[PDB]
Amino acid sequence: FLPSDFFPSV
Amino acid sequence: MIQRTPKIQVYSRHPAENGKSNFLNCYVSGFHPSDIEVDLLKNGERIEKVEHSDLSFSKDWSFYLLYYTEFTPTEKDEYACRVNHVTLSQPKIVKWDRDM
Amino acid sequence: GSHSMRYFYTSVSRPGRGEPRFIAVGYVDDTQFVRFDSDAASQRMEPRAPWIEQEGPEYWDGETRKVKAHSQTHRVDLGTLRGYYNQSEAGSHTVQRMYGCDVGSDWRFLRGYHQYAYDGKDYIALKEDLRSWTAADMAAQTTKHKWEAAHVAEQLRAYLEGTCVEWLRRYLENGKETLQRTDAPKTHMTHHAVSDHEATLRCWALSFYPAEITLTWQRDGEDQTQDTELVETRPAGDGTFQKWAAVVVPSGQEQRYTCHVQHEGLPKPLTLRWE
Repeated sequence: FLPSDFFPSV
Repeated sequence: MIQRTPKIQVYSRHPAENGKSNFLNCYVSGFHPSDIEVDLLKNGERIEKVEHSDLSFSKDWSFYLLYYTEFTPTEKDEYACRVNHVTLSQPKIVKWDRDM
Repeated sequence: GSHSMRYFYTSVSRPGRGEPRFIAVGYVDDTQFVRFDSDAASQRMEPRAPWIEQEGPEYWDGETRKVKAHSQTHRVDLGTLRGYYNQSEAGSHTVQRMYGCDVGSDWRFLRGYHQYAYDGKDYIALKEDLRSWTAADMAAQTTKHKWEAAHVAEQLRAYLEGTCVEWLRRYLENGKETLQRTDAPKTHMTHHAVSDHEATLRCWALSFYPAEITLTWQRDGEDQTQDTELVETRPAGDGTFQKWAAVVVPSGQEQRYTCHVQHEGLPKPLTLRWE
């Protein structure tokens, strides 16, 4: 089950 | 970028017995970048219906893939994996040895 | 025993034409269970293990949405990393991300991880405590400060210690028949007369799961490292793994040598001996 779209770009 | 040349193993899924259907594997690992050409050969000729695993990688970031096909080993027929990658000046061919 | 869930993302830019390739694979232990490949037709997260097909349409819709969102974050990263490193738009570059959680044999959280690489080198990773970042270079330091400001680590730590663990346990339950099954290696030894005076003994471990295994040779009860070869553990293609180890010995002296096999599926280590 994936994490939601909270990864910001670098 | 890193360039890391692939490690190659060519082997069967099951202990090979002439005349009995089996699967021929070519496992390419330890490479970077991910672009790589891998063919399975029978008597020097490209086998057409070859599949492969989904691209993944190890803790050290290097990639690995399994290429495979159904085959029936035979006393006479020679099998091999042929690999090209940026790290290789020419395609690398490694022959299938049923004892390895 | 212990278990893990991990996702592995690979994104490769295509400067010639079009969008980057993005491939995501998810594993429980050494079992792949989902994939997403930007180049495939479905444009969906797809199942790769029978037990995940238990999940219904809301699951597949949700995983597809998230993985496509992550793919767009990685597309933006490629551009940003090219700027950081003053690179031309002509060349292909690679980003990789791996993250996930481990639980102990009691299924409690043990450890979580999230690492990120650019062109095959460490870029930025969560430290073991999941509270701060390690940045490899000054580009990654720019990222680190951004992600500190966004308080990313806190949301990521919550996922890794929470969601990740709960869903791992769910999978382990749903896929119990294979995920909680240990497959001990099927072992045998072969003998290859190498010359008139030497022979190679090869100890095989086949059809095992999980992949972790130790194969060791001894001679006269002590560890033998000289004249040995140990191949990298390799997939059989049916979900199990293979390995072998070989030693070159004087012909006639095969009985001194023993191959020792350790694996989670074995009650105790196996010893093999050519006689």
